[PDB]
Amino acid sequence: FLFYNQQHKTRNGYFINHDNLMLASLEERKKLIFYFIANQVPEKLDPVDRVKFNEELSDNLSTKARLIGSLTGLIGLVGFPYISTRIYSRPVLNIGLSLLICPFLYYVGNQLTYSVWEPKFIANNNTVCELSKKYNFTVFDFAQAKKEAHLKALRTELV
Amino acid sequence: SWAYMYPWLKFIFRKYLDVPYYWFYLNGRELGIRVFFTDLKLFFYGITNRLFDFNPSSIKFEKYPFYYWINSSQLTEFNQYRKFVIRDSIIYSLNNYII
Amino acid sequence: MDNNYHFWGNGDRQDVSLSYEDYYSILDCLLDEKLSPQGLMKFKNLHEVSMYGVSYVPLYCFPVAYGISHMLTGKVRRGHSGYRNLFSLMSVVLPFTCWYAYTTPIPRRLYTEIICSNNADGAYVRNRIKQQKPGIWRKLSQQLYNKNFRFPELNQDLTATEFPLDYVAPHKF
Amino acid sequence: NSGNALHSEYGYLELLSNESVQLYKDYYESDAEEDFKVFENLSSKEKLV
Amino acid sequence: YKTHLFSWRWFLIKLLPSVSIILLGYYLQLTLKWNLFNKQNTIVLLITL
Amino acid sequence: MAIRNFVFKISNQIQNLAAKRSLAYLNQIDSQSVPSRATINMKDQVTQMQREIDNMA
Amino acid sequence: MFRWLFLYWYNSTDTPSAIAKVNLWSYINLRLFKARLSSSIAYYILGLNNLELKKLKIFYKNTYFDYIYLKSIPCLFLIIFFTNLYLFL
Amino acid sequence: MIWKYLQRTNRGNIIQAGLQHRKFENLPFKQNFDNLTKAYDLRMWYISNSPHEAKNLEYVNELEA
Amino acid sequence: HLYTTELLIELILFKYKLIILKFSSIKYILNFNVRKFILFNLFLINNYKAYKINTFFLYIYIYLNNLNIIWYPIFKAYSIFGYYKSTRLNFIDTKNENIKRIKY
Amino acid sequence: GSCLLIFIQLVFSGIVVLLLDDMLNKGYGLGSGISLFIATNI
Amino acid sequence: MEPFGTDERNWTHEEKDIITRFLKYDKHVNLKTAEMVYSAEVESAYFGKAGALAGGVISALFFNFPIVRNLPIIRRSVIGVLPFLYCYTWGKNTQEELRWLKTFAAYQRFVVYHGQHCKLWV
Amino acid sequence: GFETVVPAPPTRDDELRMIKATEEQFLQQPRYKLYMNEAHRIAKMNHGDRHNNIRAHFWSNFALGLLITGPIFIIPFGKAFRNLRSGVPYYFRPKYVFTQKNQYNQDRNWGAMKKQIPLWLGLSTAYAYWFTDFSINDDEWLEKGKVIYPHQTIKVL
Repeated sequence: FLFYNQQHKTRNGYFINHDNLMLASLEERKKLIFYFIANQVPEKLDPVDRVKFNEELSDNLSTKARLIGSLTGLIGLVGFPYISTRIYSRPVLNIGLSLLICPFLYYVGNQLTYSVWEPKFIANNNTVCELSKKYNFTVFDFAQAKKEAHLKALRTELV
Repeated sequence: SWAYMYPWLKFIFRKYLDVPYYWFYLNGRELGIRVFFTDLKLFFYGITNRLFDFNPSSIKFEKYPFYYWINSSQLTEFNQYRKFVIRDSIIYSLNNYII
Repeated sequence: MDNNYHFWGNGDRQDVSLSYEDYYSILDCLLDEKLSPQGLMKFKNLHEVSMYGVSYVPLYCFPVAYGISHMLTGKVRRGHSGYRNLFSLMSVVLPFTCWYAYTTPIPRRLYTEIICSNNADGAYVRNRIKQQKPGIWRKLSQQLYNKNFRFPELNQDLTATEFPLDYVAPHKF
Repeated sequence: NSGNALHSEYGYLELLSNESVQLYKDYYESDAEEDFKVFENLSSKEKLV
Repeated sequence: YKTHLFSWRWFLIKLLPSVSIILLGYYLQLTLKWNLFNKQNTIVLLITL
Repeated sequence: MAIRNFVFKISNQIQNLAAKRSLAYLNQIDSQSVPSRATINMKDQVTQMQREIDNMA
Repeated sequence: MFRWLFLYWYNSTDTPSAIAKVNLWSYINLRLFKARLSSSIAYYILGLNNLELKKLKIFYKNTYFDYIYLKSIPCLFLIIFFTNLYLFL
Repeated sequence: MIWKYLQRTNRGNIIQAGLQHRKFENLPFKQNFDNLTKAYDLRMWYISNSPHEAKNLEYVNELEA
Repeated sequence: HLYTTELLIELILFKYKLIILKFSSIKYILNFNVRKFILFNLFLINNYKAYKINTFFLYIYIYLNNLNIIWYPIFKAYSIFGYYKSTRLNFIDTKNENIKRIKY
Repeated sequence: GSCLLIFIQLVFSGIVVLLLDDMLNKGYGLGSGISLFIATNI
Repeated sequence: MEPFGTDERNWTHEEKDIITRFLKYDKHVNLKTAEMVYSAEVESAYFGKAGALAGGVISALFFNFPIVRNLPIIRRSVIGVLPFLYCYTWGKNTQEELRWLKTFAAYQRFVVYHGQHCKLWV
Repeated sequence: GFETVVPAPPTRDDELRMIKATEEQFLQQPRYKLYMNEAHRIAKMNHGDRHNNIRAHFWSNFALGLLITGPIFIIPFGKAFRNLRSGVPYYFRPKYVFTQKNQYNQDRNWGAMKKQIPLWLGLSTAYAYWFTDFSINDDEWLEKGKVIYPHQTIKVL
């Protein structure tokens, strides 16, 4: 809804829960748990591992999503004047139309590139697999991380 | 002529006869009509799957003698009838007769 | 969908499907001493659900048998007057429709818990069906492998070092 | 080629209501107990009838 | 374990002659309205056999 | 030839039905001149709709 | 075709005497089918001069399902309300 | 609102159904079961709802045939 | 182009529709739109009436409808005449033998 | 109830969920009051 | 010992022969069971020969039947040999059925004798 | 399946507290609930309560089902009794009793009702069993038959 911000719900593995882990293999369970923990609770990792995971995520999901959303928003700006004539110009109306179109296309493109590339990044990335083997999180770690992520989202909503 | 088929009749209704009274609190279950409707839905699902879904094949080995007289091994976990060991020996002997 | 998905006698499409004939034959090759008290509880719940189900199946098949018997007599509805021919044809056809129904596998949570459980009871049941009921286990192994179940007792086991105990029907790898 | 009528088809269909009214008038012109002012203006249901 | 259950498939194959004579008898009684004795001797002999 | 004759009989019946559906309003073959009225009814609705819009303005 | 026995037996000209004078006993003229009552209660009171026939008709028999459904809506809503009230209290 | 399509009964559910003229237009050139059943049904409905006795008795004879 | 022009067209139609909505109710607009959609669906159905494939589907539907015609006989010994006499209640009183006709 | 089940789906317990649900309900009510005040002002 | 069920494979000819020769000659089999199989073998042998011979006689009569005797040679031969084929098949099937039913009774007796059937005990 | 520490047999004060708790729990039984004094009584009573809860829901759904099965299924089903498969309008076919169907559509309406009321009730029962929830009373492993004693329910002093 309009009251709260929900861009974090369907991005960065926030939707991973125990159902994703019950049916997964041991290695796949480790990969999923590590991905959720690294995206949501980076404090559980050493700072060097945090930097490595941020670098591997940015060039694949985060910054790529930002760029795709920017391009899709630029698609909606073929003509910036939009409604405009010699007799009258509509600067405020055109600004409103841009603020209604470009954010929508940005959201669509960002959600698309997350819906396409995030599962492949989780399942077919060497850095994620290596760091998951390095950390080897358990189900209790995933439960604690889920609690911490929900509490952090609540705190961000409060502030 | 339908008379000698009464064992099926006993097989169906004797199980209804051996259901105790509800308020004796042996299991506290009355699942008659619930199972009626649930099994109606389940039979819809089963018929639909049998008609328009994957169906296991019935092809088998129909030439090799005593092929399905399977004797105990680590593939069967040895949890069979105790006196079937004799059967195993027989099976062994039979499979040495056909080489 | 339904509000009673918790019920043990219920099931969805992708549950393990066993016909009533298969279920009774499977019961004919098991011992209660080899099962834990939880496995016995599963089998008893399945017994009550299945006794009600076998009671009800002819009622399910009665409309189809009635229609087929009517269509065999002709296009004349002699109610209260063609009862003799109608019910002779019924006593013939209703067994055939019940044959089709009782040979039709139906999915159940108890079916998928008894066969596919990963504890010792599941292994015992699977191996007992594998050895004493080779044909039932052939069909059941095909069904289980199709449903992404990976057990050593399956004929379609690519990780095994021992040859299968039966003919492996063609399937998509 | 279509179930939708054309202007030429609708020209013929528009004459049907007046033709039926005139047939009624012609058959029953002798009746002094018949009032045609009700036929002077009709609704859609009355025209279809 | 002595349920004494007999196979239904064998019973069904057993049932054929009795239902056959029932249906033939009904056909014989229905067609008696417009058929003669020598033409129905076929049905009578079939039921006898 | 029998197969072709059967196919042509089916085609003939289909074409007769198709022409009946698309031309029933012209003739009075149907009892009480039902389908014709239906098409006329449609026109009325269409006309009303347009008039409705104008009246709104 | 008769509905009342007093009209049926008042002046009957198809009696065996006449029909024997013609000797043609048609099947459609069986007395089993000639008279039949109305299946609605009809009793007799004493009027001012003679017996008066009073018909007791209580309910119709041609009711369709829509009437039953529309006349049942308040009962169904009362059942729903009572069950929800029991649940809440 | 709701009463228009929940309480206002449809016309067809009340009045007597009329003859389906579509099913008597194109009849096969046969005395088959369909045509015989159509004739039987027509005459039975007529004698069930007709105050005319001569036609009713003619239809009774034809119904026996 | 083909995007800014369509946006301008949508905006002009939106201004007209706002003018319409200012002097109208929600119920009237819903009724008009529902009637227009029903007319559009009827238009499509009429448009695809002369197609041979659609007519073949309708012909199969009709043939399956009239395939099963069932005869219901009268199996009582009264047969047709007894049933016919059972259906005479509404018309008995309109018959000459039921007219009030006193002998004296 | 619904919020309780939703928050229990995420790793939580029935007792802990109550406090978080109360906080979220209070926040939503405050937001609704602010929206109503803004609507009244404009 | 044999698997039981609808989906199970029926006894093949090789399995029946192997079981018959097991019951006839093997030890671990009481004298009564072997005698049962022997009596099966003795009495069944009459029916194959009897069916073949009766079919031959009936076919010899049928080759000269009032309509068969006036048929072309190919049709006459087929119609004449039909009774022989029918009776020969009847004899062979009856012999096999009698022998195998008695042999299977002996096999059940052997299985009960050595307690090789679950849900069967004294 | 471990075991818990067995406390020493209670003193007179503990026995009196147990008696007080049992009698207080005895006082709580409504007089219209006829459950006899027994070990399983409380358990039974709990079961009964849950059962009654389910019952209420069921009947509500049943009533609701009737409403939802009124115009959606049964009335359109009754649209099929207007004409026969031959196109001739519905007429009475008598079985044994040649009832006089003198009223307007007595035959058609009565046949429609005979084939609609059972259908109405059956669809309503199906709706009630499909949509009501029996989860509160369902116990797959039958763990809720354990004996609960009155003194364990109430704490005294």
